[PDB]
Amino acid sequence: TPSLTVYLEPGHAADQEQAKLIRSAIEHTTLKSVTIASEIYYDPDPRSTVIPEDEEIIQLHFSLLDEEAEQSFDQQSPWLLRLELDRAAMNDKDLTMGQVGERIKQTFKNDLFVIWSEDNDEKLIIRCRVVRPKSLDAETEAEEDHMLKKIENTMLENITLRGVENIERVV
Amino acid sequence: PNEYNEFPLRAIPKEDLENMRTHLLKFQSKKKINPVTDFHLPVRLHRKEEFYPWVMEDFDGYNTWVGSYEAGNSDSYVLLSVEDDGSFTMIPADKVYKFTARN
Amino acid sequence: SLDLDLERSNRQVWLVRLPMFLAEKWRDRNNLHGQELGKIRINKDGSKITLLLNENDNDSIPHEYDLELTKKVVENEYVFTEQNPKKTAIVGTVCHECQVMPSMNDPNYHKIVEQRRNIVKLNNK
Amino acid sequence: ESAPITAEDSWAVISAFFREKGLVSQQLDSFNQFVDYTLQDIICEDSTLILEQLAQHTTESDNISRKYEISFGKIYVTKPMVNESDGVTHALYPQEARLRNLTYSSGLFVDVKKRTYEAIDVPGRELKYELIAEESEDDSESGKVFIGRLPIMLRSKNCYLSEATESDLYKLKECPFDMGGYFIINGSEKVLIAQERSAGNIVQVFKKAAPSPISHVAEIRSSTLQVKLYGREGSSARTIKATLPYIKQDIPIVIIFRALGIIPDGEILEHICYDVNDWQMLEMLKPCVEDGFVIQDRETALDFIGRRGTALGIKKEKRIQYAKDILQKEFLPHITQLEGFESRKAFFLGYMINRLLLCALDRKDQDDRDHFGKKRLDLAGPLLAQLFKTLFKKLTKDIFRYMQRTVEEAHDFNMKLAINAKTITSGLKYALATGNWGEQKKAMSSRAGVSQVLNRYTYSSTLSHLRRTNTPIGRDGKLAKPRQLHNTHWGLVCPAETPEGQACGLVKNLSLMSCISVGTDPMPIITFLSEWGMEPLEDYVPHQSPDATRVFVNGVWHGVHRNPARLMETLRTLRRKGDINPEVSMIRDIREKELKIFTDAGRVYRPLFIVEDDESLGHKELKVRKGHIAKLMATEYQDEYTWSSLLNEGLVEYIDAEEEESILIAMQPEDLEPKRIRVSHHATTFTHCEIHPSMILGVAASIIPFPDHNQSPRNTYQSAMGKQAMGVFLTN
Amino acid sequence: MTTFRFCRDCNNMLYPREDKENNRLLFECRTCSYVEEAGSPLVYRHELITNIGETAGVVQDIGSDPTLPRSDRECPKCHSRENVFFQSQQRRKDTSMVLFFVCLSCSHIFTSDQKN
Repeated sequence: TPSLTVYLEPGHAADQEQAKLIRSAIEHTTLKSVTIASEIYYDPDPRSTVIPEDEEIIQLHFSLLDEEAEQSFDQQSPWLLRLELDRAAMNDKDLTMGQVGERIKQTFKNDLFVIWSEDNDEKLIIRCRVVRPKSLDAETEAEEDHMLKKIENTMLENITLRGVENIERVV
Repeated sequence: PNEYNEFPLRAIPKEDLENMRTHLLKFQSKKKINPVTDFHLPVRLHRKEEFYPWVMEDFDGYNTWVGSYEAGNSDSYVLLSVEDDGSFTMIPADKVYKFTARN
Repeated sequence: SLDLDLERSNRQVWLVRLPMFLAEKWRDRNNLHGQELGKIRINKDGSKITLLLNENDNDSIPHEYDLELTKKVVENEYVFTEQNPKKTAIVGTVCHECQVMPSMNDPNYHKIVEQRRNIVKLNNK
Repeated sequence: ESAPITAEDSWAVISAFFREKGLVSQQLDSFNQFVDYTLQDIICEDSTLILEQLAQHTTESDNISRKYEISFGKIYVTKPMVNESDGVTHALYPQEARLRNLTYSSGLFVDVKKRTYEAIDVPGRELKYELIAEESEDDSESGKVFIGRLPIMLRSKNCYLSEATESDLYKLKECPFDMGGYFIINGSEKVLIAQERSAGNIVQVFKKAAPSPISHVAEIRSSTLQVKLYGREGSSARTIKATLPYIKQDIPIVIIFRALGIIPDGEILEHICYDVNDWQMLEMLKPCVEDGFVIQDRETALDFIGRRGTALGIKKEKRIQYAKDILQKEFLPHITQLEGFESRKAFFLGYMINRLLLCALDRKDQDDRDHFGKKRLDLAGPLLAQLFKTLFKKLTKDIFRYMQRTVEEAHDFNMKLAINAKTITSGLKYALATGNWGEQKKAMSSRAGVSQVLNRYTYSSTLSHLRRTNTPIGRDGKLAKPRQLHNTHWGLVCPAETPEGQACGLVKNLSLMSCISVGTDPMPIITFLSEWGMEPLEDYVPHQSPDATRVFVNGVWHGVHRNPARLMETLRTLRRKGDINPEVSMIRDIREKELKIFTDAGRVYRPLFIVEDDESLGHKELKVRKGHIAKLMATEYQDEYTWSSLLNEGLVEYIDAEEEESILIAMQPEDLEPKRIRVSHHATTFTHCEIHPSMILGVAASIIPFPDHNQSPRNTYQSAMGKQAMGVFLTN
Repeated sequence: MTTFRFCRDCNNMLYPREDKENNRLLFECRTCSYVEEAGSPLVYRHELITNIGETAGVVQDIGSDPTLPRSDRECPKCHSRENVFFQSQQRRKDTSMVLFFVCLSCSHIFTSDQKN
């Protein structure tokens, strides 16, 4: 049972708030921990859906996407990482939806683009749609599920939103 | 409520069973298969003593069934053959075979 | 020896399960000559079925047993016969499934269960 | 006369119990079972020995092929006796064995028959042998071939001491206060201490810590089968793989079902999952279906099997046949061995993987490895059967080798010369004397301490020594859980009395009323069970009846059932009315809809009372009355009406450590009606009662006065020191 | 909640496939020629944490278990005062100590936690 005890600065020692900010800044946070439903769903035509809840989010970004995104509409995978994200876990680590959800994730490899809502919606729904070139081979393009399940697992497991490695808990 | 019907219990003698060896023919399917429509007569049944499994193939070869012997059926079943007089005659059961359709 | 005889296969056939001792006692060859050895009785509601053995048989066997229904509808079971490549002939389609148990009213039940005790005690392992 | 029962009646019943059974009954009963029944079967297993000598084709007269058949018959056992150096024979009695350093033993006689078959070896044709000569001396006393000498335990059925009265014991100069239960080897007294073992034919689900990819394991010992689930919880990748004997790489489960005979994919999940609605079960089985769907061929899997054998380069068809035979020969032998039982094996594999996956879905917990209901005790009987089987196998192998040797020289063999009768005698004597439970050549790696020299320092020390059990785990092994006292030891093990040092907790002593089961045949139980309305496992369809109780007999699934309550009531009626002997255990688990029946040997059971609801009194009460106690007093003073009289009337019942999981017991009888602090327990549906709490103690601690006013380690210390007092160890 | 669908021909589970010229989803059996039209764009589902209310498990014939306790609470439906009560039979580590009551006569399930 290894352990580590951290003493805060003289100014922040007597107040709980800076202590909780530091605690959030130390603990290891990964995507698999913050999704109440990171559900692998079929996303054949991301233009429209049957579920009314995500329909509201649809028109938000469809009127909020750049010209390059309009061109890349066809790159979005025929499957979706549909993220019903838990409000409590997201707010626990002081994790803003947009900046943390997309900046680092798209910066890492330019692999996964997202349609994401502002935190005010009652159901925090993100649509994670991976981005691939259209130059993909016909045999490759046929095996959509085969690439995307693997990349989805490598996505949940190997993306670090915030924190330092190997530290399971901070108290 | 005591009304009952009468079915006499008869049997089949040894002279008929000597040249009539019975075998329980069981087909594996999820659908009611009847040989009147699903089998085009005549049918070819052969073995290609229990080492060779049974093969029942239709005249056109569309309906081919392969049958294997399932052992350890501790229930010694009986066959109740209905005669012209409405009586039931007993036939002892010798072997049971289970059939499955070829892919 | 190839064609199947379906001219008289339309009639439904009962599927009854007999106890081991009773079934073995009914495999006797001497009683196979079309002899009338027993009778069945069906209740008006059909819930209770009673098998009564004819008095022509020896008094060493119980003359009363009861029947219980397993499935009210029985499908995808057929009865066939095979005679002298061998010539096969379907007998019919199965209708109901029933199972035989000994009757309490006939005291001979105890006797055979007594023999069952005789079976239990002798064999050891 | 319909009155309730007071503790005085409890002591009356206990007095009857000890007046009927005795304190050393377990050894005597195991020895009687071994001598009467198992000894015959050990030889009847390998009765026939065959030699097939083909024609050497040297000359025309050498074109005849020969067959030699050897068969065995009955076993006869004489009373112990000794032949001196002069050749005179006289019956041996324990005094002479003790004083003269002899060995208390008897002789064994077996019938032997021989047959010779001769056939004309015509090339290209099958050999047709015909009976020509048959030597069988059953009509003469010369047919009994002497085979060896077997030691005899004192006071057993064969021994002269069995029927001796007090004056008989005095004139032969016995101590009347001696109980038997020990051998005399080389003129010294030896005893066999019970050996503890983990039960077989029981599926057990374990768990692993996760530095490794393993997540869960399901074990069964019949030959061992391991069906492991790999993949962490919550991940996409689920793998289920089985490890068959003599197959190294291993292959998935859907491949097993395809090779086994269930081709359609939809039937696989009907085999595995018994509830249609549950979706997590099928979600975890999806990757197995996905991977196993690629190959609809048995023969690729059989080719997998064939390569990993020691022989290499075998033709494909022979590999197919070999892998086919492996399944019916070595895959789950405890269910069946002969051909054509595939449905049972498929359903049992489905049940095993179902239980593993259930534990994987947190609906249940790991199996407890300490539960005393999953442990058997081996007495003298089973150990002797083991050693006798080994030695008989070696002896018959030697006979075959010598007979082949003498056939090579074309010399007739004398059956009284081919047998080396000294093998059995020397092996048994060496094993009993040294204690190393194995062959003389391989005694180093065998079990030790199985046979110990009886301790006669004080009478209570002899009593404590003849009632001892050893748990064969390394006494320096640092596993704390086997050492500690466990909740299942109530009434079957003495909590106070245990050694100190390296054998703390590992050596156990029984209480005053914890007997052990002998063994009985399961076939009549199965026959009756199928008679009274049990549907066989062949005709079982999950969807037609998804609320069906499963039925087990000694750990092999035989089918299902629909109305189990009346079956349990009838079974217990028959067990209480003597139709079945009360050493058989019959548990029902309502929550999982299961029935379990045990008839094996090695189970510890204790007596208990019976509570039944009396409507005339308007509440529950025991079946025992003051009339039965008065009859017991009359019979005891007359020293009829004995303990078996109580047993066969359904007044007491033998309960092991497994049925106890499904009962309720009122400890004092007065607790069943509607200083210290005794609390009124809220229960009102009582089923049994404690005959007396004092019996939860052994023989050593039954001499401390007021033991409950003492700290427990003090009771342990005195239970240790009670074996070093000086006193009259025997009156002779 | 994705449900397995079996082919009507050989009972094998149906694999998804796409129709580009009509842009519609179908389920096909890889062994035969059967093809069926998908009714929803929901084919697979992968939840992570289970927000399942604790369940009493098997209830059938639970009143004949004599090692199960009793209580005198009154039935909310049949107004009977005899019933069996037990804790949640799902063995999660973090399960609360919330009781479950099964009525003796009407076999009605309820809990001691009457949260509105």
